[PDB]
Amino acid sequence: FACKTANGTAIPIGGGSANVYVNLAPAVNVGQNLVVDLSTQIFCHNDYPETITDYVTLQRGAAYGGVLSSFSGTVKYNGSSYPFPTTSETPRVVYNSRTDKPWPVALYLTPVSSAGGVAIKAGSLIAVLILRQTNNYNSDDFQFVWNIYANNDVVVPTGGCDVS
Amino acid sequence: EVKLVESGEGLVKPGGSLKLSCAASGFTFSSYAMSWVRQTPEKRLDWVAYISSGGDHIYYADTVKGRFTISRDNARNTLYLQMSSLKSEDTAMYYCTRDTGYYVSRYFDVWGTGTTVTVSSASTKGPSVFPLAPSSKSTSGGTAALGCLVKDYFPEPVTVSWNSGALTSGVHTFPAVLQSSGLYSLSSVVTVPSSSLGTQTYICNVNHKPSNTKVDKKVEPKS
Amino acid sequence: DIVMTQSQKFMSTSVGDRVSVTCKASQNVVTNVAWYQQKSGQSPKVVIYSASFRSSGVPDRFTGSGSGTDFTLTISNVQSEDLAEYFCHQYNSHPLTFGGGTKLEIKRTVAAPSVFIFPPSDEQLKSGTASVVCLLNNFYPREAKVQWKVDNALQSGNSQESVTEQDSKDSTYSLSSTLTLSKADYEKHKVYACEVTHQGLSSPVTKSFNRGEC
Repeated sequence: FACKTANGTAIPIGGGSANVYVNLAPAVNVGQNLVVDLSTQIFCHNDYPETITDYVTLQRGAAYGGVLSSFSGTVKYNGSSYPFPTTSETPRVVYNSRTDKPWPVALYLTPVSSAGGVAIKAGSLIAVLILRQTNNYNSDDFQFVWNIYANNDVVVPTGGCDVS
Repeated sequence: EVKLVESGEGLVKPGGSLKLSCAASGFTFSSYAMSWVRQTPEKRLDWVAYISSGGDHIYYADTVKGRFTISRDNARNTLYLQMSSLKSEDTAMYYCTRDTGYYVSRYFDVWGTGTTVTVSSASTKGPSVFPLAPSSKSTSGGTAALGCLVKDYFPEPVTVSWNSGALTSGVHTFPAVLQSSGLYSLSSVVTVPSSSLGTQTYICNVNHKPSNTKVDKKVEPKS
Repeated sequence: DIVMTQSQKFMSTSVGDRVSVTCKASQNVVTNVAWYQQKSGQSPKVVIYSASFRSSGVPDRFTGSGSGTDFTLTISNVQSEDLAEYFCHQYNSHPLTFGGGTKLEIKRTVAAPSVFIFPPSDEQLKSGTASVVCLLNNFYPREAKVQWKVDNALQSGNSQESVTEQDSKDSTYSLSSTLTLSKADYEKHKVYACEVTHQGLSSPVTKSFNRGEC
């Protein structure tokens, strides 16, 4: 069960924690989406599909930085939707391909601020996902930890739109 | 104002190396990353290299990785693209731009002057310039055109100015390109009434700095 | 990679019109596509970053949109100097790759080419070469067909054409054609025809000089 980040980072078979650098829009108004769409940055695949067929879940989520200052949103995984970090465990998706396969995850965002300036701390850690992997042949239980790194400081629109 | 000064051009035989030098002006360098992008002349742009504002994060595209290294000094305020292991033409218009790299999102906001990179087999060579001997018969009292062909030079910077700059009637610009493997050629055009075809003549000046050729070719009608 | 495919041609637009420029992604680029304006052999300028917000120094006649796989740039009103190459770019998946660029063309009246021929090459005849120069100046439109004949025989590879960009005063194009012949080969035939097929010419009309006349 190998994997690779679109930036060239790769976690070998067995587990580990890796860093991904994702880009974000320079300006988000009142709740557009501020999505990450990690389905173009992480690609895991299976080793021996003849007998070993992998099953990939999102074990847990966590948020850090300016998201935990004033933000909210949802998370997508294979035609579903959950709130900010999943308090429950989402179901499994079968990885059974000896080929590249985008991981269908995202992170929707929306500002709960009323009057603020800078947001999403640049170069900081936006979120952490924990790819849990099981199989149909062994009790293999590891954690591909992925750490979302902010690439830019997202600026909330300035003051205005007020009445007496 | 912000400017990105550029220097360090030169023709390179395959298997060589050049150090492209780029400096900045008008801001605080330590807070902005830089990138190198090649604009192939009026052709396909290609992103060459990225370097962080500090110098710890360094990535290259598949076409340049394994052949390029980059560096920068925050205090010295001068980039350095040290590139080697030349292959596959690579003939582009290399250009240092301030991309708002990691800790900001990629923009390639401001660009400077840029430098040219050529990878061929021959060496530096000087042009030969030949004017366009105009015919007074074809004018019929109307208008006639001529110019100054500048053949066989390498590499390819041009100027276009004619005699003493006192020829506002006529030449402004003409960027011709090349031939297969002989050498390069361009020209320009003056198109004026036939009084000059009656009794007048000019000269044309053309420069080429790497060969250091400054030609003032004078025109005489051919009888 | 993620090919940021875009129309491999220019888009016709007269002054006072609206310009729409396409740009297509094969793979899912999330968002944040950049748009630059590059003139004839000059520095591209940041115009529309992230395909939705304007840059400083860029007029309000600029904007654009797009998401998913399809992006578009738009000019509300086309002034005289705005017309140039226009570049789309993605930076949400390494390796970050640019688009093909889009050329802005004015639509104006047909101007048939002023066509001329000159064999004025005797100074370099000691070197053993003659460079006949055919010259078409300030024509409309850009595309032109140049054919060369050596004693009524069609030629290929011994001659070439070179054109310029669009101006800003008259907005025309100029073309030159070079026929390079070795002196032994140059001084064996007489008619060296420069035929031109064009939209401005109802029928092609060729012009040649003969070896021994001025």
